[PDB]
Amino acid sequence: MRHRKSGRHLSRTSAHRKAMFQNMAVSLFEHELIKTTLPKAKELRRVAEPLITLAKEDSVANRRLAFDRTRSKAAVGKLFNDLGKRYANRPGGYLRILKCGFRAGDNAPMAYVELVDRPV
Amino acid sequence: MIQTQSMLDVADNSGARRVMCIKVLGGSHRRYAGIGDIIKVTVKEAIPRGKVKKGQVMTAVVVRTKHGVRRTDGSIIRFDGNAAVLLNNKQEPIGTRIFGPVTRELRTEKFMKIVSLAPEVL
Amino acid sequence: NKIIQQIEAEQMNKEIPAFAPGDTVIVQVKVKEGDRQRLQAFEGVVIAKRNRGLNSAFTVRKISNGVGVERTFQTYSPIVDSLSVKRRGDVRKAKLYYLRALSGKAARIKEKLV
Amino acid sequence: MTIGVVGRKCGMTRIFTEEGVSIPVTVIEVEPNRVTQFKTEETDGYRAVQVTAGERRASRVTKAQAGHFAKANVAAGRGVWEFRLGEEQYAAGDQITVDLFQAGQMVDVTGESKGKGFAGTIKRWNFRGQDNTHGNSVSHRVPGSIGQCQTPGRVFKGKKMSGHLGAERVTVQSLEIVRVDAERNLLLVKGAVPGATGGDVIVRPAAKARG
Amino acid sequence: AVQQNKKSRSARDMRRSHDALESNALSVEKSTGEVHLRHHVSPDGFYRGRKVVDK
RNA sequence: AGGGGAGUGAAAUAGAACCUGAAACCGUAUGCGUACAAGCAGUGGGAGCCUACUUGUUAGGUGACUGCGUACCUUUUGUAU
RNA sequence: AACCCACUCCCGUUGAAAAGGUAGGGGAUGACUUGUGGAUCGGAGUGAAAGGCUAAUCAAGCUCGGAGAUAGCUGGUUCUC
RNA sequence: AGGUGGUCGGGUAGAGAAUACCAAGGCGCUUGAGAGAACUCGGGUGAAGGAACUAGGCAAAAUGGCACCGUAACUUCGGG
RNA sequence: CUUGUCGGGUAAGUUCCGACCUGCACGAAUGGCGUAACGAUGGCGGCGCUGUCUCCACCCGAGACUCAGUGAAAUUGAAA
RNA sequence: UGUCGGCUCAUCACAUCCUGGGGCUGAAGCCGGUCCCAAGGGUAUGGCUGUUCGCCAUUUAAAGUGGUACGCGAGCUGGGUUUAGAACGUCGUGAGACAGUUCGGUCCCUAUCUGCCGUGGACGUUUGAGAUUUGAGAGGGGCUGCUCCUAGUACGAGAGGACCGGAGUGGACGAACCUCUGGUGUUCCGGUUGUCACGCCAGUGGCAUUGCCGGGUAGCUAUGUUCGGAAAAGAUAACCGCUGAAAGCAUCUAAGCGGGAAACUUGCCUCAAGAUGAGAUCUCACUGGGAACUUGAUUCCCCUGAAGGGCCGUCGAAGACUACGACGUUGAUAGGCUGGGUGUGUAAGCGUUGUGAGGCGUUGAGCUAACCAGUACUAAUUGCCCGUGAGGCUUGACCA
Ligand SMILES: [Mg+2]
Ligand SMILES: [Mg+2]
Ligand SMILES: [Mg+2]
Ligand SMILES: [Mg+2]
Ligand SMILES: [Mg+2]
Ligand SMILES: [Mg+2]
Ligand SMILES: [Mg+2]
Ligand SMILES: [Mg+2]
Ligand SMILES: [Mg+2]
Ligand SMILES: [Mg+2]
Ligand SMILES: [Mg+2]
Ligand SMILES: [Mg+2]
Ligand SMILES: [Mg+2]
Ligand SMILES: [Mg+2]
Ligand SMILES: [Mg+2]
Ligand SMILES: [Mg+2]
Ligand SMILES: [Mg+2]
Ligand SMILES: [Mg+2]
Ligand SMILES: [Mg+2]
Ligand SMILES: [Mg+2]
Ligand SMILES: [Mg+2]
Ligand SMILES: [Mg+2]
Ligand SMILES: [Mg+2]
Ligand SMILES: [Mg+2]
Ligand SMILES: [Mg+2]
Ligand SMILES: [Mg+2]
Ligand SMILES: [Mg+2]
Ligand SMILES: [Mg+2]
Ligand SMILES: [Mg+2]
Ligand SMILES: [Mg+2]
Ligand SMILES: [Mg+2]
Ligand SMILES: [Mg+2]
Ligand SMILES: [Mg+2]
Ligand SMILES: [Mg+2]
Ligand SMILES: [Mg+2]
Ligand SMILES: [Mg+2]
Ligand SMILES: [Mg+2]
Ligand SMILES: [Mg+2]
Ligand SMILES: [Mg+2]
Ligand SMILES: [Mg+2]
Ligand SMILES: [Mg+2]
Ligand SMILES: [Mg+2]
Ligand SMILES: [Mg+2]
Ligand SMILES: [Mg+2]
Ligand SMILES: [Mg+2]
Ligand SMILES: [Mg+2]
Ligand SMILES: [Mg+2]
Ligand SMILES: [Mg+2]
Ligand SMILES: [Mg+2]
Ligand SMILES: [Mg+2]
Ligand SMILES: [Mg+2]
Ligand SMILES: [Mg+2]
Ligand SMILES: [Mg+2]
Ligand SMILES: [Mg+2]
Ligand SMILES: [Mg+2]
Ligand SMILES: [Mg+2]
Ligand SMILES: [Mg+2]
Ligand SMILES: [Mg+2]
Ligand SMILES: [Mg+2]
Ligand SMILES: [Mg+2]
Ligand SMILES: [Mg+2]
Ligand SMILES: [Mg+2]
Ligand SMILES: [Mg+2]
Ligand SMILES: [Mg+2]
Ligand SMILES: [Mg+2]
Ligand SMILES: [Mg+2]
Ligand SMILES: [Mg+2]
Ligand SMILES: [Mg+2]
Ligand SMILES: [Mg+2]
Ligand SMILES: [Mg+2]
Ligand SMILES: [Mg+2]
Ligand SMILES: [Mg+2]
Ligand SMILES: [Mg+2]
Ligand SMILES: [Mg+2]
Ligand SMILES: [Mg+2]
Ligand SMILES: [Mg+2]
Ligand SMILES: [Mg+2]
Ligand SMILES: [Mg+2]
Ligand SMILES: [Mg+2]
Ligand SMILES: [Mg+2]
Ligand SMILES: [Mg+2]
Ligand SMILES: [Mg+2]
Ligand SMILES: [Mg+2]
Ligand SMILES: [Mg+2]
Ligand SMILES: [Mg+2]
Ligand SMILES: [Mg+2]
Ligand SMILES: [Mg+2]
Ligand SMILES: [Mg+2]
Ligand SMILES: [Mg+2]
Ligand SMILES: [Mg+2]
Ligand SMILES: [Mg+2]
Ligand SMILES: [Mg+2]
Ligand SMILES: [Mg+2]
Ligand SMILES: [Mg+2]
Ligand SMILES: [Mg+2]
Ligand SMILES: [Mg+2]
Ligand SMILES: [Mg+2]
Ligand SMILES: [Mg+2]
Ligand SMILES: [Mg+2]
Ligand SMILES: [Mg+2]
Ligand SMILES: [Mg+2]
Ligand SMILES: [Mg+2]
Ligand SMILES: [Mg+2]
Ligand SMILES: [Mg+2]
Ligand SMILES: [Mg+2]
Ligand SMILES: [Mg+2]
Ligand SMILES: [Mg+2]
Ligand SMILES: [Mg+2]
Ligand SMILES: [Mg+2]
Ligand SMILES: [Mg+2]
Ligand SMILES: [Mg+2]
Ligand SMILES: [Mg+2]
Ligand SMILES: [Mg+2]
Ligand SMILES: [Mg+2]
Ligand SMILES: [Mg+2]
Ligand SMILES: [Mg+2]
Ligand SMILES: [Mg+2]
Ligand SMILES: [Mg+2]
Ligand SMILES: [Mg+2]
Ligand SMILES: [Mg+2]
Ligand SMILES: [Mg+2]
Ligand SMILES: [Mg+2]
Ligand SMILES: [Mg+2]
Ligand SMILES: [Mg+2]
Ligand SMILES: [Mg+2]
Ligand SMILES: [Mg+2]
Ligand SMILES: [Mg+2]
Ligand SMILES: [Mg+2]
Ligand SMILES: [Mg+2]
Ligand SMILES: [Mg+2]
Ligand SMILES: [Mg+2]
Ligand SMILES: [Mg+2]
Ligand SMILES: [Mg+2]
Ligand SMILES: [Mg+2]
Ligand SMILES: [Mg+2]
Ligand SMILES: [Mg+2]
Ligand SMILES: [Mg+2]
Ligand SMILES: [Mg+2]
Ligand SMILES: [Mg+2]
Ligand SMILES: [Mg+2]
Ligand SMILES: [Mg+2]
Ligand SMILES: [Mg+2]
Ligand SMILES: [Mg+2]
Ligand SMILES: [Mg+2]
Ligand SMILES: [Mg+2]
Ligand SMILES: [Mg+2]
Ligand SMILES: [Mg+2]
Ligand SMILES: [Mg+2]
Ligand SMILES: [Mg+2]
Ligand SMILES: [Mg+2]
Ligand SMILES: [Mg+2]
Ligand SMILES: [Mg+2]
Ligand SMILES: [Mg+2]
Ligand SMILES: [Mg+2]
Ligand SMILES: [Mg+2]
Ligand SMILES: [Mg+2]
Ligand SMILES: [Mg+2]
Ligand SMILES: [Mg+2]
Ligand SMILES: [Mg+2]
Ligand SMILES: [Mg+2]
Ligand SMILES: [Mg+2]
Ligand SMILES: [Mg+2]
Ligand SMILES: [Mg+2]
Repeated sequence: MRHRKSGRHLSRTSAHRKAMFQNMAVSLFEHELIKTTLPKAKELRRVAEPLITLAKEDSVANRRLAFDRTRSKAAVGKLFNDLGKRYANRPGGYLRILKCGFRAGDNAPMAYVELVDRPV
Repeated sequence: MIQTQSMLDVADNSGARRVMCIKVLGGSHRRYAGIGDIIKVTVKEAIPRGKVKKGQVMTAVVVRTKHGVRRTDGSIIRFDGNAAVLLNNKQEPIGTRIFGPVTRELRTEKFMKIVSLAPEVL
Repeated sequence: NKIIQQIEAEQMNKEIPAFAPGDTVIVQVKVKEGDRQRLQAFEGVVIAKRNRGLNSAFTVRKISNGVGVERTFQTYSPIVDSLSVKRRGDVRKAKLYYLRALSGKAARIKEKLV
Repeated sequence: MTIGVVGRKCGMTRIFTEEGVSIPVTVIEVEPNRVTQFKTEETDGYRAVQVTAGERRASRVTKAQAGHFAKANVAAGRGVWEFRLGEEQYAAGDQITVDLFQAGQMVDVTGESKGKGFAGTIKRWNFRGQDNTHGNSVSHRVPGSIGQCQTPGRVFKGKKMSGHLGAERVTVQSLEIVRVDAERNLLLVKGAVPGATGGDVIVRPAAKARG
Repeated sequence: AVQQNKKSRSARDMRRSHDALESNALSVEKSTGEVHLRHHVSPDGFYRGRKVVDK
């Protein structure tokens, strides 16, 4: 039974899960468009969207909280300087998912994760 | 809840220092004895000049438990240990004094003698 | 749970002064002993406090006659007639379950002057 | 029996009486019920009334169901239920509220219980487990024996085995009505009601009566 | 546990009567004219008339 | 890789795993039967359908329904066993 | 602790393994452990002795010969009238 | 997932070549992706009771360091 | 014979401890009777501790389940 | 063809242990004895022993007797018996032997067929479809103690003590649920040991069983909460009768008419038209042409595909995969965002006090999963495939 339970195990320990989604979020803020698996892409938007909301208010205490959840100097500077200012007026929904087929190796359903308003 | 092999101390001056439950009375396959239920005990430690002796089979009433008792409003009362009062053949206390508090569920028609002696009734 | 909260609101009509775990409170409990009714005082230190609105509760602990006893009151039941804080305790926790292993001078709680 | 209303389980709560006793309560919202069809002796055999409740979108009601809901001007709702009545009289287009119940008034409540997926023999049938130590080999929660030797020589039909502690329908008999909030369409029932919050429940007068 | 008599030709072919495959739901990109999977991005990089991957 | 053509050859379904090329076993196509029916799967009776042509006292494929019907060898006083 | 051994539980038993693994366990300056080279063997060797070990084989190794040993015992024995 | 003789072997804690986190150096163990049923394997926590289990406290739980105080019968006078 | 009889321990003891002597069928280097220390040795009893149990509940990983790839085994007179 | 005992799971008989209905009694009452009817439901925990059995201790309304390969090892165990080691007593010169003891000693199998428990796919029910149903039949359930009133009444010299009839409260069993009392809650908040890193200080993060711990939301759950066993009707068993002859009497029977039990059939709960005997009701959809004949329940072509279903996507207290349930822009289905709740327990930074650890203020602060309410910011497309063209024949009754 898993009535009203949230989250996905993804066949990893909770330490593996927590570390995988920091790398995947730090990659998303840097390249602005990444290709990943659909179950992993749906569990990522519960991680990287609370960071973009937190970046909207710039302060020393906020930038200290951001670094603790994404231990990357560049990613903390990527937020608080470009994002949060780009999405200052947007009420949520900062990233978009689009199904894009299946992997050749294992037939795993893939997806595209991208920030909504890339200036390209 | 008290079952067999449970050790529970005495709330009297009947000599017994520690007793152990060996049966729960009042029904077949009955499991637990709460506050106010009759049990069958054996004495495991006794006062040197008491009126009961070690290894004596007799009847007691449960007066105080760690599991506790529920009330109509939904509250609960719990104690820090299980205690019993040793009764004679006619379901009457053997010692004359009673130690510690007791509860109002014992304020029935057959155990009113042990409620009038307790220093506190909760 | 939008109309459950409405059913519960019409029963929350008591004062219930503010208090926190570690305080020494006195609870006046309604007791019936036949046809006449009186009030029995229960004095002890609050060790737990459940904040759920109508289903709120709290637990106090006292040493009665050399035997410890704990009672969990329902905050909004008519049984709990009143409550008064006799002393404010200074603790760093929200549930003081460590007090059950301490007995005498080891179970003292500091005071909160302000 | 013979008449009732359909409601939704809103959740459990409590109410305190002045004497200080707290009564467990299940709150049931009964949106007013609309009569859809009255069944009689000359047309169906038995006697019953057909009832709808709730509200549904216009793109989810089919042309077949829309024309049924339009013969009696009722406006479509979620689900359609039928109550088998002994001797009453209804006309297509009526309203049935909680106002056929009073305080006291033992009732029966029916609902689809919570669904456990695929339960074992310990959970489903209250079997007792083998030893957890003392030499047991990978056979702790397994059922055990299911038959005898050459006599029978086949498992008997009805054997208690594992699978699907169901979301069946169950009735809880002799439940007391505590309060009937007429204006907000509520029924407060003492005790537990089958199903989860939001599910549809049927309330009918107690069949057994007596005590 | 193992069989006592070998299965026949018909007995194993009946078991495979439920082994057929279903076909995917495809659709045609109206603006281009390119067949793609329903609700997926085209193998070229168009979704609902929007270039999204720039090859 | 493997094929479709074209060319050599009397003959490439003699194409280099190459004379002939059977059986078990695996397929595609046509015809008839088969989803209310209980068993060594046949045998006696038997309608309907399909094909061929001598146009129905005919030949070929199928066999709805129904009567009877518990494999073979060995070893034994004796085996569906 | 390393190193040598193998007392308990569980797993594994078509094993990762034709004797292991994870948890605990015994000895650990000695009648100790170990490398390299050498000696003793088939009615014979060696054995702090269990009939134990002598190349996954031991109440008498393996290999080739006598040899197609002998089998009052099981099994099988092929076309027709 | 077995066996194989010898040499070197740093930092911070530590009696230590134990143990934990690291350096130099090396690797992620040649099928994956999901979902989060029974049941099996390896574990964490558990109300009240505390061997009532069982052939049997099997398994588990518990104890665990250094300094100081203190320590019985018996004894082959070493010990325990 | 036999769970001999008596005493101890336990609410209750076919096991254990101390005795008796009626030794079916002990007995003195195939040694008799004791014995400190020692034992992954046999039997019995306590304290602590506990999911061993009353009676199981929840949670975490690896399988089991679904999808893509590779792809066994024992067995088998024929099977409507 | 694996042989005792234990564990888990059972099923039947009745020669009935309890509960139920009766006749006789050397049956005053309360308790009994014996026989008849009755199989619906129930029917101990421990000490000893490998034990079945047995004896003990304390309960219970009662702790039934048997069949099922002395039921049950491709369900578990391995204490006993019955391999290989060793020892005692006895027998034998000896190798050795002993329904005589004693200590130690490997329990394999991925389920094809029948069977059983759940869950689906195909087709049929005579045009198709959406929805609601009747009930032939099947399964589940059925236990019982104590106290009080009648009443200290009937009975009895007294002691003692009821039948019938009501009320309350429990033990065991079962179901549902999570408001309460708790458990869990490696997805929430804190404390803290060792070490490594982010240049450094502060502040944090990795690893150490989640490092060790203290709390804890939703969900799940019991030890927590609520409910259940009925009343009633019928036909009867043993038994008790009324009227009544054969047989002037008598007689429950030969004709006729009654009472009568937890057993049987209903009553309570669930499944149920594949009930091929495939049932019923409401509503909805479809109103074109040609040809070839083997000339009608025929075949072929062109046009036209409705009601509706599915594929697909966002999901769900629904779930192994399915199935079921809700929604798909004319939208709150999921995520985010905004408020709140809940949990934890006074964040970082700065300013004061102190030589420093630390203390104090800003401050119930900071953070906060699964919860409640709102909001289209993100994702549910602007599609495809199935399903047709009014539904055969005969008889009869009402019409025209
Ligand atoms: Mg959810
Ligand atoms: Mg870790
Ligand atoms: Mg579920
Ligand atoms: Mg058990
Ligand atoms: Mg065992
Ligand atoms: Mg094994
Ligand atoms: Mg195990
Ligand atoms: Mg068997
Ligand atoms: Mg048979
Ligand atoms: Mg059964
Ligand atoms: Mg078979
Ligand atoms: Mg066979
Ligand atoms: Mg074929
Ligand atoms: Mg298949
Ligand atoms: Mg050829
Ligand atoms: Mg040729
Ligand atoms: Mg060839
Ligand atoms: Mg050839
Ligand atoms: Mg030639
Ligand atoms: Mg061939
Ligand atoms: Mg064919
Ligand atoms: Mg039939
Ligand atoms: Mg047929
Ligand atoms: Mg058949
Ligand atoms: Mg038949
Ligand atoms: Mg058959
Ligand atoms: Mg013929
Ligand atoms: Mg023919
Ligand atoms: Mg024939
Ligand atoms: Mg035939
Ligand atoms: Mg026949
Ligand atoms: Mg043969
Ligand atoms: Mg023979
Ligand atoms: Mg014979
Ligand atoms: Mg025969
Ligand atoms: Mg045969
Ligand atoms: Mg070595
Ligand atoms: Mg050795
Ligand atoms: Mg060994
Ligand atoms: Mg272990
Ligand atoms: Mg060691
Ligand atoms: Mg080891
Ligand atoms: Mg030593
Ligand atoms: Mg040592
Ligand atoms: Mg040497
Ligand atoms: Mg030699
Ligand atoms: Mg030798
Ligand atoms: Mg060898
Ligand atoms: Mg030899
Ligand atoms: Mg020889
Ligand atoms: Mg060889
Ligand atoms: Mg060799
Ligand atoms: Mg030969
Ligand atoms: Mg010769
Ligand atoms: Mg022969
Ligand atoms: Mg080092
Ligand atoms: Mg190391
Ligand atoms: Mg490096
Ligand atoms: Mg690998
Ligand atoms: Mg995997
Ligand atoms: Mg486990
Ligand atoms: Mg633990
Ligand atoms: Mg705790
Ligand atoms: Mg516990
Ligand atoms: Mg505890
Ligand atoms: Mg203790
Ligand atoms: Mg025992
Ligand atoms: Mg026992
Ligand atoms: Mg141990
Ligand atoms: Mg341990
Ligand atoms: Mg003896
Ligand atoms: Mg004795
Ligand atoms: Mg004694
Ligand atoms: Mg014992
Ligand atoms: Mg001599
Ligand atoms: Mg000797
Ligand atoms: Mg001798
Ligand atoms: Mg000697
Ligand atoms: Mg001698
Ligand atoms: Mg000797
Ligand atoms: Mg001696
Ligand atoms: Mg030794
Ligand atoms: Mg010893
Ligand atoms: Mg004992
Ligand atoms: Mg897990
Ligand atoms: Mg596969
Ligand atoms: Mg059992
Ligand atoms: Mg049963
Ligand atoms: Mg029978
Ligand atoms: Mg009888
Ligand atoms: Mg009886
Ligand atoms: Mg009776
Ligand atoms: Mg009787
Ligand atoms: Mg009688
Ligand atoms: Mg019976
Ligand atoms: Mg019976
Ligand atoms: Mg019975
Ligand atoms: Mg029965
Ligand atoms: Mg019967
Ligand atoms: Mg009945
Ligand atoms: Mg027992
Ligand atoms: Mg017994
Ligand atoms: Mg024993
Ligand atoms: Mg028989
Ligand atoms: Mg027999
Ligand atoms: Mg038997
Ligand atoms: Mg047997
Ligand atoms: Mg038997
Ligand atoms: Mg076994
Ligand atoms: Mg057995
Ligand atoms: Mg076996
Ligand atoms: Mg078998
Ligand atoms: Mg098995
Ligand atoms: Mg044995
Ligand atoms: Mg053993
Ligand atoms: Mg021997
Ligand atoms: Mg001799
Ligand atoms: Mg012999
Ligand atoms: Mg033995
Ligand atoms: Mg051993
Ligand atoms: Mg086995
Ligand atoms: Mg079969
Ligand atoms: Mg029926
Ligand atoms: Mg049927
Ligand atoms: Mg039945
Ligand atoms: Mg029935
Ligand atoms: Mg009197
Ligand atoms: Mg009188
Ligand atoms: Mg219950
Ligand atoms: Mg709860
Ligand atoms: Mg809740
Ligand atoms: Mg609570
Ligand atoms: Mg709690
Ligand atoms: Mg907790
Ligand atoms: Mg916790
Ligand atoms: Mg909770
Ligand atoms: Mg650094
Ligand atoms: Mg620092
Ligand atoms: Mg750290
Ligand atoms: Mg690291
Ligand atoms: Mg932890
Ligand atoms: Mg520790
Ligand atoms: Mg908690
Ligand atoms: Mg439950
Ligand atoms: Mg009746
Ligand atoms: Mg007469
Ligand atoms: Mg008469
Ligand atoms: Mg008559
Ligand atoms: Mg009658
Ligand atoms: Mg009854
Ligand atoms: Mg039908
Ligand atoms: Mg129908
Ligand atoms: Mg549709
Ligand atoms: Mg349409
Ligand atoms: Mg539908
Ligand atoms: Mg789903
Ligand atoms: Mg709106
Ligand atoms: Mg709060
Ligand atoms: Mg902090
Ligand atoms: Mg601060
Ligand atoms: Mg401060
Ligand atoms: Mg303050
Ligand atoms: Mg706060």
